[PDB]
Amino acid sequence: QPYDDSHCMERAERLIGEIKDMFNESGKFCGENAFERLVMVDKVQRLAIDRHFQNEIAQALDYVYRYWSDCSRDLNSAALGLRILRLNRYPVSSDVLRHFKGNDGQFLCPSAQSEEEKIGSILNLYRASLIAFPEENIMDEAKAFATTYLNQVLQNNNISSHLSKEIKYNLEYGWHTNLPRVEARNYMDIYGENRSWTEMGGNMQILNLAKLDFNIMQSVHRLELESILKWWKDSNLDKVDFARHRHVEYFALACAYCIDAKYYAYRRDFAKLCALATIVDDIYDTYGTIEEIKLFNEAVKMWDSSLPNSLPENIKIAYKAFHMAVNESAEAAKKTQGRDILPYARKVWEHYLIGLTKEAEWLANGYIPSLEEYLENGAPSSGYRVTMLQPTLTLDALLPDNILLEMDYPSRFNELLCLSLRLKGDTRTFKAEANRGELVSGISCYIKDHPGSSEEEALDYLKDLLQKRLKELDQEYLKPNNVPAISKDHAYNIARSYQLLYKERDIKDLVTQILLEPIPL
Repeated sequence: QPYDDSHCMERAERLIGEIKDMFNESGKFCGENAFERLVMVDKVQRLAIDRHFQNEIAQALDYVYRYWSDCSRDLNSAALGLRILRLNRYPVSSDVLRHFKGNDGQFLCPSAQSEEEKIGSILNLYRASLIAFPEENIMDEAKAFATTYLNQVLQNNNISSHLSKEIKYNLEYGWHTNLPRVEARNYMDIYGENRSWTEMGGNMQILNLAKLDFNIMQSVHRLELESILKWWKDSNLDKVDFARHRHVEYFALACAYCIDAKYYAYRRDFAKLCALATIVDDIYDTYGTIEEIKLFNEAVKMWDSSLPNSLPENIKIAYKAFHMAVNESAEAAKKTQGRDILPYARKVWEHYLIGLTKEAEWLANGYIPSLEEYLENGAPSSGYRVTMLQPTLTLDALLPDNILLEMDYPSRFNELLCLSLRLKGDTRTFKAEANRGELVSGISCYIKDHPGSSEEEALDYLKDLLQKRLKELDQEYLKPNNVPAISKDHAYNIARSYQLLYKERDIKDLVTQILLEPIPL
């Protein structure tokens, strides 16, 4: 070969083998070691190295599932198993937690447990409650109780430094405003600074593989970021007065869950298509008059390679970049998907523009829709779907058209994915431009439906509706069907990356963590 494997990577591949032997020495140990096999899954999953151990993990989780009563003996293993089995699509019930709710809605830990072990149990209780399905009250009560308990634990400063870093990370990021490698980065420090944890047999090999894998794959992403920066110069987008370097942020977002080197097209196309979606949303919402938005829709209906030369320089080259990007994305998708997907692709992009046009009509005509109408059109106008479809199609997973309908529009899955983007955006208290100063908005449509409602009552409703819709989204996402799980996982992690992105808008910190700063070894 012209390039031999780096020494970091050889070390990592060795550790992968030693850790597989750890799974298989766990499975070869007879007797219900169910909790010991679940704890190993936990470690490799929090550290976002689970892709190297998918067989070992499925075996261990099948064991954990088969002896699920033997493994819910106390609050901590009940919660730890509830979260991991549910996220890995096993059909477990949150009922197992009602067994630990006594009077006044406290949750009980084994009394033989030390104060750090009780916080361990309440931490897993907190983390389990975050993946709630609709109409599971115990999740709401578990979250309520564990938030209070963990906050009081911090207000007492009689806590080790690593346990405190774990409580604050878990309370700050939760689940929906979070991604796999963001958790991994935090747990590398949380585990690493725990002497008793790093001394347990095999734990230092897991932490070391985690650090090696973060760094090895970060240098691939960083090599790939160079093609994105080249495209931004070549596409001439760097001349568009109304486009930020958001393309690096989006690339970083994709890298925090789409990790493998083979998936370079997913990360690139997510970065490009999501940057161009923003630029389009700016052409339609602010710049561009009614005339030019019409010619844009026209060019996209016909799929012209360019615009009419008489149009502004800003928009004419925004269009050309868009046209080239959608084409190249569709091409890579043809490579894996085994079929021509540019027809399908283009129709997705028209539905996005249809949605953006409708909102500019509303603004043009002084029209204030109802919330039901606003959220119905606000799904395609959120832009969610155009940033997810084409990149997901470039993944090695085959999605025939009659499978794609279960994941894309018009499925309940895509609708809830779009709604999360839309509602999170419409509940933002700290967007610089502010939403109080726009005619059509989730806030002002709730107030047309409820005359006399303040902007406060409205915002509370939309925040709580976002919570209801995310529980439906989690249930839909984790519901068995014919879609390959890796496709659903990427679509779902696009939605989380927007929740995260809005939370951090500190966004320079995210890109640095994921892309530019390696973790000390």
